[PDB]
Order: sequence, then structure tokens, then C-alpha cells
Amino acid sequence: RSDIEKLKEAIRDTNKAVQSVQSSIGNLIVAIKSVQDYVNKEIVPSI
Amino acid sequence: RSDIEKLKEAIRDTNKAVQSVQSSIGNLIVAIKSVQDYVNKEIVPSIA
Amino acid sequence: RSDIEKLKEAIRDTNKAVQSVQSSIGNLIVAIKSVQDYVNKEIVPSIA
Amino acid sequence: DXIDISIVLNKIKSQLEESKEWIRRSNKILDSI
Amino acid sequence: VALDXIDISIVLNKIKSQLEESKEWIRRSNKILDSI
Amino acid sequence: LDXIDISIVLNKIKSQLEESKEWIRRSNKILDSI
Repeated sequence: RSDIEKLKEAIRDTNKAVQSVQSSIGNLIVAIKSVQDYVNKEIVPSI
Repeated sequence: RSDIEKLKEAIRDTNKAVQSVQSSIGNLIVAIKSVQDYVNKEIVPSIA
Repeated sequence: RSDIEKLKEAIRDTNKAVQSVQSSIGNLIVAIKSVQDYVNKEIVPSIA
Repeated sequence: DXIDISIVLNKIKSQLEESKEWIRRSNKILDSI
Repeated sequence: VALDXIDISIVLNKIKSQLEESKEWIRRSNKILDSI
Repeated sequence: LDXIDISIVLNKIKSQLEESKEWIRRSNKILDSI
């Protein structure tokens, strides 16, 4: 209940928000790499 | 002026930075989806 | 050492974590642009 | 879909919503100071 | 023929501007911390 | 074997993502010491 404890918990929640963002970026890599792979495997041979 | 008030506002600014990053990632989804849609609409019907 | 000094350094490290995320998003833009440019330059002329 | 990235994009949106709520909880705590 | 089949310039520019707003907030945070 | 070759940039993103994770770990470790 102390102000120090509250600031501590606030930072903890901020860090969890950053961890969620970190997970979202990891999946963004997957999304972009999936687009890359489809183009290279299914489209590029046609041209 | 207190170190407690300094810490509090520092976290609020950091939180604002995270929110801007959240908006950036939402727009990265749109950019990727735009590439996906063009490929499926304009290119795929000719090769598959 | 002090609790205030610990809180400060904790926020400092969180800010550096955000800065790394910021750099990663700048490179995600590079990746998307590379896919976009290849499709536009090497594939689009064939289908449109 | 040709390219189907619906699963991964849906996961990204879901993780962003969780991120937004952690920031909401953080500001809510700072408000009690 | 015309530059950019796929044109995502506007959204990519928005992402860049939001990233710069984010960098600005981190500066404002580090500024405060340096005074502690 | 990758027309489009973004392996270099995708690995750089992973590297920067790893650094972000380490900074968060350090932050939580400092908080845990309180």
C-alpha cells in the first residue's frame, strides 16, 4: 500500500505490456516470413 | 518535485511510449495485410 | 542501493527494452518493403 | 486464402489487446498515488 | 508501369511517425530519471 | 532458396527482440530485489 510498492507494481505491469508487444513482434516475423515463402515457392517459379 | 513524483511521471511517459508502439504494430498488421490482399487478388488467379 | 534508486534503474532498463522494440519495428518496415519491392518490380509486370 | 495468415494476425491483435490492458492497469495504479 | 502495384507508403509513413512519437516519450522519461 | 531473401533483416529483428527481453528480465530482477 506504500507509494514505493505502488510504483513497483506499476512498473511490473508496464513490463508485462512490453512482453506482450515482444510476443506480437515474434508473430509478425512469422506472418512476414509466410508471405515471403509463398511468393518464393508458389509464384516465383511461374515467372 | 519529489523523487516519488519524478518516478510516477517517468512511468507515465514510458507507458505513453508503449502505447505508441502498440499503434505502430497495429499499422504493421495493415501493411502486411495489404501485401497479402494484393497477391491473392491480382497475382494468384494467374498462377494457381 | 536505495529503493528509489532501484525503481529508477528498473525504469531505465524498461526504457531500453522499449528502445530495442522500436529498433525492431524499424527493421520490420525494411522487411515488408523488401517483399513489396520484389513483388512490384519482379512479379507485377508479368500479371499487369 | 493463396496466402492465409489469419491465425497469426489474429494472435497478434489478441496480444496487442493484452498489452493495452497491462498499460491500463499500470496507469490505474499510478492514479492511486 | 506506374511506380508501386502495391502502394503502402502512407501506412509505412504512419508507422514511422508513431515510432518517433514513441522515441519522444522515452526521451521525456530518461530526462526525468537522469535528474534522480 | 529464397527470390525474396529477407533472412538477414529477420535475424536482426530477432537479435533486437532478444535484447529487449533481456532488458525486461533485468528490470524485473531489480524490482524483485525490493
